[PDB]
Amino acid sequence: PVNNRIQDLTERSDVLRGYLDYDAKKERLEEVNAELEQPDVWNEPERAQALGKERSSLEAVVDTLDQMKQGLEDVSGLLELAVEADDEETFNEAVAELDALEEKLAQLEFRRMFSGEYDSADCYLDIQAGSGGTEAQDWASMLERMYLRWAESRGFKTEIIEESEGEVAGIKSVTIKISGDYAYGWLRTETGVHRLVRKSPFDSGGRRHTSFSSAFVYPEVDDDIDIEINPADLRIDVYRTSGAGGQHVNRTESAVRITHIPTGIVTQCQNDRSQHKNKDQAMKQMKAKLYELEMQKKNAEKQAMEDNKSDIGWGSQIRSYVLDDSRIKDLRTGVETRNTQAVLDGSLDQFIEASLK
Amino acid sequence: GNKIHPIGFRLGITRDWESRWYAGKKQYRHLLLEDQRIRGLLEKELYSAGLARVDIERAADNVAVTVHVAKPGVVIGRGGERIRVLREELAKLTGKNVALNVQEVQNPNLSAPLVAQRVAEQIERRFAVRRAIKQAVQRVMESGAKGAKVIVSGRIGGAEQARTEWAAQGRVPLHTLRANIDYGFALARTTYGVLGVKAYIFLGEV
Amino acid sequence: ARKALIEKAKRTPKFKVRAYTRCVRCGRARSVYRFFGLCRICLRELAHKGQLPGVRKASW
RNA sequence: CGCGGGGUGGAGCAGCCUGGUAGCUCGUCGGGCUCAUAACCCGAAGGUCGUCGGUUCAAAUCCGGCCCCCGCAACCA
RNA sequence: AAAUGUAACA
RNA sequence: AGCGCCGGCCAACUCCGUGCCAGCAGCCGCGGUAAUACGGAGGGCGCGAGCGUUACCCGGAUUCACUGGGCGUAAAGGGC
RNA sequence: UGAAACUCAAAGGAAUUGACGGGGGCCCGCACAAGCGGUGGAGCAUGUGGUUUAAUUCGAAGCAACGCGAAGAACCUUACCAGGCCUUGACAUGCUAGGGAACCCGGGUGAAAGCCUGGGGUGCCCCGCGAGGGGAGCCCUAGCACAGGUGCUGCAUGGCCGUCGUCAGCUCGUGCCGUGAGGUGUUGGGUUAAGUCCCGCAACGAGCGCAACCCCCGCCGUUAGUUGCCAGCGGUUCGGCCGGGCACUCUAACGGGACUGCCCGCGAAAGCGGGAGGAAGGAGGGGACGACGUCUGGUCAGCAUGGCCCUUACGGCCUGGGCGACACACGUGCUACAAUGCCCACUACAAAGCGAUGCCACCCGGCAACGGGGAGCUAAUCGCAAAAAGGUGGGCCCAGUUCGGAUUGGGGUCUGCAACCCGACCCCAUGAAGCCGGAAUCGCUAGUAAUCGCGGAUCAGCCAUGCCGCGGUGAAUACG
Ligand SMILES: [Mg+2]
Ligand SMILES: [Mg+2]
Ligand SMILES: [Mg+2]
Ligand SMILES: [Mg+2]
Ligand SMILES: [Mg+2]
Ligand SMILES: [Mg+2]
Ligand SMILES: [Mg+2]
Ligand SMILES: [Mg+2]
Ligand SMILES: [Mg+2]
Ligand SMILES: [Mg+2]
Ligand SMILES: [Mg+2]
Ligand SMILES: [Mg+2]
Ligand SMILES: [Mg+2]
Ligand SMILES: [Mg+2]
Ligand SMILES: [Mg+2]
Ligand SMILES: [Mg+2]
Ligand SMILES: [Mg+2]
Ligand SMILES: [Mg+2]
Ligand SMILES: [Mg+2]
Ligand SMILES: [Mg+2]
Ligand SMILES: [Mg+2]
Ligand SMILES: [Mg+2]
Ligand SMILES: [Mg+2]
Ligand SMILES: [Mg+2]
Ligand SMILES: [Mg+2]
Ligand SMILES: [Mg+2]
Ligand SMILES: [Mg+2]
Ligand SMILES: [Mg+2]
Ligand SMILES: [Mg+2]
Ligand SMILES: [Mg+2]
Ligand SMILES: [Mg+2]
Ligand SMILES: [Mg+2]
Ligand SMILES: [Mg+2]
Ligand SMILES: [Mg+2]
Ligand SMILES: [Mg+2]
Ligand SMILES: [Mg+2]
Ligand SMILES: [Mg+2]
Ligand SMILES: [Mg+2]
Ligand SMILES: [Mg+2]
Ligand SMILES: [Mg+2]
Ligand SMILES: [Mg+2]
Ligand SMILES: [Mg+2]
Ligand SMILES: [Mg+2]
Ligand SMILES: [Mg+2]
Ligand SMILES: [Mg+2]
Ligand SMILES: [Mg+2]
Ligand SMILES: [Mg+2]
Ligand SMILES: [Mg+2]
Ligand SMILES: [Mg+2]
Ligand SMILES: [Mg+2]
Ligand SMILES: [Mg+2]
Ligand SMILES: [Mg+2]
Ligand SMILES: [Mg+2]
Ligand SMILES: [Mg+2]
Ligand SMILES: [Mg+2]
Ligand SMILES: [Mg+2]
Ligand SMILES: [Mg+2]
Ligand SMILES: [Mg+2]
Ligand SMILES: [Mg+2]
Ligand SMILES: [Mg+2]
Ligand SMILES: [Mg+2]
Ligand SMILES: [Mg+2]
Ligand SMILES: [Mg+2]
Ligand SMILES: [Mg+2]
Ligand SMILES: [Mg+2]
Ligand SMILES: [Mg+2]
Ligand SMILES: [Mg+2]
Ligand SMILES: [Mg+2]
Ligand SMILES: [Mg+2]
Ligand SMILES: [Mg+2]
Ligand SMILES: [Mg+2]
Ligand SMILES: [Mg+2]
Ligand SMILES: [Mg+2]
Ligand SMILES: [Mg+2]
Ligand SMILES: [Mg+2]
Ligand SMILES: [Mg+2]
Ligand SMILES: [Mg+2]
Ligand SMILES: [Mg+2]
Ligand SMILES: [Mg+2]
Ligand SMILES: [Mg+2]
Ligand SMILES: [Mg+2]
Ligand SMILES: [Mg+2]
Ligand SMILES: [Mg+2]
Ligand SMILES: [Mg+2]
Ligand SMILES: [Mg+2]
Ligand SMILES: [Mg+2]
Ligand SMILES: [Mg+2]
Ligand SMILES: [Mg+2]
Ligand SMILES: [Zn+2]
Repeated sequence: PVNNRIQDLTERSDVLRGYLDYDAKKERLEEVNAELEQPDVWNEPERAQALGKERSSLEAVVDTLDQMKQGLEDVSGLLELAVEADDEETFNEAVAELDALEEKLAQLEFRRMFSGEYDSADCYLDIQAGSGGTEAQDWASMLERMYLRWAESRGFKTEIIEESEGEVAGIKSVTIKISGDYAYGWLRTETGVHRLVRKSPFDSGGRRHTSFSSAFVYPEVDDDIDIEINPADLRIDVYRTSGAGGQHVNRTESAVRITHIPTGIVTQCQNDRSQHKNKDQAMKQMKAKLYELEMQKKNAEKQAMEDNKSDIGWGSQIRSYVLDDSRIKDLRTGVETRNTQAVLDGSLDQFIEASLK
Repeated sequence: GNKIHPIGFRLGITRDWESRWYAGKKQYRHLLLEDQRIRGLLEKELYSAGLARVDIERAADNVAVTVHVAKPGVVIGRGGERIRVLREELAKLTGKNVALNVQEVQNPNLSAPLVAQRVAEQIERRFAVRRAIKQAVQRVMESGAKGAKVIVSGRIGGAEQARTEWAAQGRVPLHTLRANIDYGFALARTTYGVLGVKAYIFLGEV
Repeated sequence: ARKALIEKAKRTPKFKVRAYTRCVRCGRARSVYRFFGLCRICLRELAHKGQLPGVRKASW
């Protein structure tokens, strides 16, 4: 039963050679070993440091794949060197071997997921209906069920934050917290518009219809916009008010103006008579105005997302659920599972694992 | 999908069984199976002859098979060549005294199974199905029949949308018990699919 | 899984319980009558042809 | 800083003053009607009473301190 | 006295 | 010896690839796993040192009607 | 007075056929109403949605999916899952080469499959007193074609079925009307269960439907008399048992019988109302039978089939598990909540079916399930077999009970290689909900509903309270 598990360590390791490109990185590795090889290469060591750190960046690829074809091959000869001599220690000592290379290959599979800043934060899934309407709101509810059963069959927590059910039948939108480990790595390769070509049940004479719904996926940040006001950067002017007051207002510097230096935000207050009532008030107004800019930043980045976020429309898609000839196709890598109502059960691993290249 | 089979609806009134014998509880499944294999072998071999009905009789360890056909010579052979060969293959299968007769079909164009098989052959030959159906009905009516109806169902002409196409002439009273209506079915295999051919001939009411 | 099943049903088993009837005509394991060896469908089908001796449509 | 009014299910409000008992409407959930949805009909679930402490036998309720909310006032030079 | 049913009819 | 075309108009049909994608398109319309309509091929049709495309003019357009049109309800009787 | 940009491949007039209308007229169907019994509440059985799972295979989706395919899932079935295995292979047609054919019998390993292996004699037409030489009977081994797939598409199909709907309809030929789609006929008046029939009519005919021909039941006859029957006469062991007989009942083949045929009345007719005769009256009751077509209805998983896909595996064998899960939700049913009832004892009256490793009389052991004996019956003979409600007696006394029989403990029986998951039955003990059910909703017009039991298919056994049949008792109501 053991040589079936070498059969698989050679399977994930070959298309691991595909996106890593041993063929395109055994090449680049050589003229960095050539540039750094002539004695003048520590001439502007910025040039040098990037390449010696590159060199193991490519020798964790080239030479790690070089210990997978030699290593597995000295595993499969030692486990036949234990069957035909009845030597059971040559087969515990060629299995302690298969537990070591099952990690150098596990480590090399975290070039799929260890490359995305924060691919570990408890991410959120933002599903939306789309073209079509009732049909697509049905398909939207189908697709939340799909990712819920997915997340349960993967150790995530199925945590639903916000729903809104559609008025005919189904869901217009949903947001789930996929509270789990490394959750963003898996579900970010699920971002896209899921077309569902399908056969439709809401159309009277039973016509074949297309309806789309999207899945957008993001991680979790600090979401704290409470910047502290530090006196290193506030310049506070004091001067006289401009209206009524008497020998006062004239003869007293009651008005204050606080200007945040790096921003250029200015603020005044003249409302009361004490400069400290006014210095108080202008500190408030100055707090709130930098609370409104840091607001304007965040919304600005959000609108940058929204306007760069597809449209859930015709020809904007990634999948077929042609349930009238039983396929589900991911036009992007692209695979073709034929066991359709097994995908809705949560076999997304298929597409995901191959889509992380 | 509704109409009753027009022969099984007249068994013992206007039309008679094709396997006429008695058998007990312990035996009648085995004799039935042997009958159906007799019909398989003959029904493959005697197709070119023009096979219409296959009657079967059974007494005790002997069995008489009566083959109705439009071309008797294609069954008999040259002085009995094929006719003897049949008895050897036959009593090889039966394992018992297998008497094989042959009879006329006086008018093959009043034989509904024959008309059906002929149309099925025509439509396997890429012929025009509508034209062919009208012709078959005309041949049956010219041969003296009191009525005729022919139906063809499937991807007619290769079309992707399946269709049913039929023609009739005279009287075909499928609700009348005493009305004698021969019925036949023929299966046509094309490159694009199967078509079904049904032929009803109303010979006369009894 | 079927021609292997119409075939396994023929061979005598290791235990006489494992024996079932299959329809000798279409291979159906369901609604097989012992006295014809046929399933209900083939029973109706041959009966309509008249190739079942004595069998007829029953009406009362 | 002042005066006095509030915080009670998912939402909006009632309950305090004369303490023991938290109610109404909408919503939510299960069932019905309908081909289906809405509407309607039947049944159900649902509240640390902002917090700390504590009046009393006993606090949503009474009395202090803090925390957010609302209104008013902040004048004469 | 009582609302509505989109989007791919051979 | 090349160029256009081969769904109808409009002369010239099959195989494969694709699978509302890639693309075609003068009009009507083609393409959602058996596409004579997309792309290639075989074959075919039409011209030939040319063949197609774009632009523009007349024609078809009696669709500004002199030849040679209309106005109850199609556009069209003015309120008298 | 009066544009343009931009945009569309139409916007339009009239007329035709449908469909629809909270338009009308005239009709019909347990459609409503009139009734009677239920469902929805309870406990349980069963199917389904979900959820769970390694898998809880797959299909069915308003009526017309949901005790549906499933007329028998412990293994088998089985198509799913896990694990152990096989590679022209569980199976077809081949061609080639090695062994011996063929068939039976064991040994090892193993959960089994499988892998390993030790046994033993091949007819033929043949040179055969001789080694020896085959051919092809069939198997084995190695190949190459091929097999195999319940993998997809019922929106590529055949076949078969569901449905509107047993509704009264849908058409064609020729002629006539219209430029034409099309109309006419088929509409109209009357009538019928009916496009049934009558009358009228630019229509006159014809076909598919309706009806009839077919089956069961109701009366009677003829022919038959055992294994069925017994009116009368003999015996009568005390039982149609015997003689005897076929009358009667019956059984099962063939006929008769009802046609609005006959009288009254209304009618132009067709028919309708009433009466007699008759077992039966106006289709006598029930059945079989389902028009052109519709639902891109259902079934590629019964079968067949086009194409697409799998080929040491999307094929095949096996062992085990799952299809039987359970916070929930719906459909179909079973048993009930009691006195028109429950229990005990005794005692009557069916029909249709089934039955030779089958149905089992009778006897004995056991409280029993059952077991051990053992006769009969290829079954109008013998057996399943007792029908149950009912009847006659006795107990219960209105209570969660002598109602109800769920759940659980314990002890057994039988089938089966094997009842853990996951069988049915018996016995002791336990003895739940349920006091007649919200909104809502189903069936049935007469031997019907209600209620009572009996049989069968499937089937080793059975999760059947399901299905298909059979008879017993036997209502209420229909103004409209
Ligand atoms: Mg001023
Ligand atoms: Mg001053
Ligand atoms: Mg001052
Ligand atoms: Mg499913
Ligand atoms: Mg398989
Ligand atoms: Mg098959
Ligand atoms: Mg069995
Ligand atoms: Mg069976
Ligand atoms: Mg003042
Ligand atoms: Mg050209
Ligand atoms: Mg075309
Ligand atoms: Mg041209
Ligand atoms: Mg042409
Ligand atoms: Mg593409
Ligand atoms: Mg082109
Ligand atoms: Mg297609
Ligand atoms: Mg193609
Ligand atoms: Mg081809
Ligand atoms: Mg073209
Ligand atoms: Mg092309
Ligand atoms: Mg020239
Ligand atoms: Mg030019
Ligand atoms: Mg022009
Ligand atoms: Mg002009
Ligand atoms: Mg003019
Ligand atoms: Mg004009
Ligand atoms: Mg107008
Ligand atoms: Mg106008
Ligand atoms: Mg005027
Ligand atoms: Mg004007
Ligand atoms: Mg109009
Ligand atoms: Mg009209
Ligand atoms: Mg109406
Ligand atoms: Mg009703
Ligand atoms: Mg009612
Ligand atoms: Mg009622
Ligand atoms: Mg109820
Ligand atoms: Mg219930
Ligand atoms: Mg639920
Ligand atoms: Mg399913
Ligand atoms: Mg299912
Ligand atoms: Mg139903
Ligand atoms: Mg069953
Ligand atoms: Mg079991
Ligand atoms: Mg199984
Ligand atoms: Mg198995
Ligand atoms: Mg279909
Ligand atoms: Mg389907
Ligand atoms: Mg079909
Ligand atoms: Mg006109
Ligand atoms: Mg004319
Ligand atoms: Mg006409
Ligand atoms: Mg005409
Ligand atoms: Mg008509
Ligand atoms: Mg008409
Ligand atoms: Mg009339
Ligand atoms: Mg009728
Ligand atoms: Mg008529
Ligand atoms: Mg007339
Ligand atoms: Mg009839
Ligand atoms: Mg009788
Ligand atoms: Mg007599
Ligand atoms: Mg009458
Ligand atoms: Mg369909
Ligand atoms: Mg098939
Ligand atoms: Mg197929
Ligand atoms: Mg299928
Ligand atoms: Mg198994
Ligand atoms: Mg099992
Ligand atoms: Mg099941
Ligand atoms: Mg279970
Ligand atoms: Mg419920
Ligand atoms: Mg129920
Ligand atoms: Mg039940
Ligand atoms: Mg009941
Ligand atoms: Mg109790
Ligand atoms: Mg009790
Ligand atoms: Mg209680
Ligand atoms: Mg009581
Ligand atoms: Mg009730
Ligand atoms: Mg009751
Ligand atoms: Mg109600
Ligand atoms: Mg009725
Ligand atoms: Mg009862
Ligand atoms: Mg029973
Ligand atoms: Mg039985
Ligand atoms: Mg049984
Ligand atoms: Mg059970
Ligand atoms: Zn069958």
